[PDB]
Amino acid sequence: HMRDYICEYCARAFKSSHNLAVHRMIHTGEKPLQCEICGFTCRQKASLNWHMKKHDADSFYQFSCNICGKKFEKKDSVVAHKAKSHPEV
Ligand SMILES: [Zn+2]
Ligand SMILES: [Zn+2]
Ligand SMILES: [Zn+2]
Repeated sequence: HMRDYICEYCARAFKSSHNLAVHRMIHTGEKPLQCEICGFTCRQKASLNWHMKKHDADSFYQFSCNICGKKFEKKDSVVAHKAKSHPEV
């Protein structure tokens, strides 16, 4: 326990105070940026932002709806569906 940064209970072990602070978005006071779709947390706005785009029409795998996972033939069907069936998520 020297380079083993523990968040009392809810960190197994991090190697940097900032790494633990990335999780610590709940109790820290600063609050970094987590993907509100799943879990994936980062310091820079672009890194999670494009990872969220990965879920949108499912650029992460094949084709899905980020919001209700209806599953479509093409991303066009997803984006067309999301703009109509999700005005207020
Ligand atoms: Zn914690
Ligand atoms: Zn995500
Ligand atoms: Zn949907």
